[PDB]
Amino acid sequence: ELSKDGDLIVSMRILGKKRTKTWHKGTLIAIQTVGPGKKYKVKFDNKGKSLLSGNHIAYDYHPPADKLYVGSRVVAKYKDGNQVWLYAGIVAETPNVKNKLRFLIFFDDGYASYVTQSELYPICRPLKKTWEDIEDISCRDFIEEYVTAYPNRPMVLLKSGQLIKTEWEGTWWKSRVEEVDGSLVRILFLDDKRCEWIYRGSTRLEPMFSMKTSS
Amino acid sequence: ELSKDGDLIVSMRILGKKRTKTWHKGTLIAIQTVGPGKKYKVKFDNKGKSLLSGNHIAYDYHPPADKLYVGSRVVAKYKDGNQVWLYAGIVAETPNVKNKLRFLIFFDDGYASYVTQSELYPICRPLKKTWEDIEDISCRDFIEEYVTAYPNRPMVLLKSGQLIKTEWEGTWWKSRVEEVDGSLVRILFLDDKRCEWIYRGSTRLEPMFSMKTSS
Ligand SMILES: CN1C[C@H](Nc2nc3cc[nH]c3c(=O)n2C)C[C@H](c2ccc(OCc3ccccc3)cc2)C1
Ligand SMILES: CN1C[C@H](Nc2nc3cc[nH]c3c(=O)n2C)C[C@H](c2ccc(OCc3ccccc3)cc2)C1
Repeated sequence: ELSKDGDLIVSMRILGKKRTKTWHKGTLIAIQTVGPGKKYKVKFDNKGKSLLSGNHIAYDYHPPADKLYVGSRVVAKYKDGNQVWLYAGIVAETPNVKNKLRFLIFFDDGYASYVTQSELYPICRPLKKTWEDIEDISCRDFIEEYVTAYPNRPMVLLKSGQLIKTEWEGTWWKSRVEEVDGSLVRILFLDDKRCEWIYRGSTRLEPMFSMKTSS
Repeated sequence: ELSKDGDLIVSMRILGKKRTKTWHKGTLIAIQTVGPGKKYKVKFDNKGKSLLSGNHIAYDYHPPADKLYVGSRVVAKYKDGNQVWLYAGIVAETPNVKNKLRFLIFFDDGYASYVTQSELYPICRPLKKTWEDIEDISCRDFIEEYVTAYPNRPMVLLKSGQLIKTEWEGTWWKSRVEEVDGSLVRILFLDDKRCEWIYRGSTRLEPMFSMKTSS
């Protein structure tokens, strides 16, 4: 019965992670010391309840930009064009001139986007190695390499109109570069017209795959 | 050790459910008896492998319409911005005049959409009570009630431009009916301009939340 743990305190507003892997607002209604660490009981605003580890709760405020760094464990807004969801990720880039003063987020499922400071929430008790709670092993391993090598970031230069092969579902596909935005490129898959924003250091882009397998 | 279980045959193309709850093409590489039933080993096209229950694999073909019914357990195409994913659900409506010859799908996460016959795949070994493998209990219970009562479906009649309260994250929001499509309405949330398709029998729509209470 930990009524408090640092600035965590029962009755506070909080975000908690659900089994959809999206994050939702609620109230912290209990803290319990249990075996090695602590667990946080959240009552979500839709009345659901969950007992969560400290890396599965986030503060209901936007961190000051000067408290974030490459590797920071965050919850960020994800937008499909009509709906908005909150999903966990890693800060891959902080605001700078070339990225038009945005944060690049690497989400736990492998997606990447640029967001603003007002679209982020800090996870309360992230693991010492921030990537170690990423479920997708290929994503986890990529983040570990990326944060460890930062700022050494191999990327490929692409231009609008350029024709390249892009990976999807374990095979290569004919694709076209539609647009470049900072460290991201918008790829059109020519066969079925899906579009995707992809990190320019991703080995899903054949030139990066190659530039990295160049022997 | 089996090479065949009915028309599940080692080497066949298949869809398998991953931990993202999306479904992905692969090959059936093994059939194993483990404990009381069978498991199906799938090698995904990206070379990952999973040992899956029969309700977590689907055939890689579109079922004949008129072999689908209300309650059928299916995998359906979902549009996520400019991306397309496969996700499990239940058939809520079969093609008719009112729905412009489409299938209404109630997805396992509570979303609903109309799809065509070429956007569906049949799950290989669904449970006889097909909803019983839905993880979200509120969703599971809704589907059980819906299928049991079908065709008797309380729904509210809405028209484009109508202003109503719609529930989201446990509170009620000023919203507007933008469009009616069969048993779905497209709701604009006026505060933040999110848009969402919602079933006209959902108690997230204030008028339905009251029609139900009135009964
Ligand atoms: C960050 N990811 C992004 C993902 N998109 C995406 N990922 C990748 C990866 C490589 N490429 C791409 C790509 O192109 N995209 C477009 C959608 C994903 C998501 C997950 C659950 C959910 O659940 C919604 C929900 C439903 C019911 C109740 C609560 C929540 C909604 C969205 C979040
Ligand atoms: C069917 N549901 C629909 C859901 N949308 C949605 N649901 C609800 C529920 C009430 N309302 C709404 C609403 O408005 N929406 C818009 C997105 C959800 C999804 C899940 C995972 C995923 O993962 C993508 C992925 C990423 C990396 C690797 C593999 C896969 C992509 C999409 C699927």
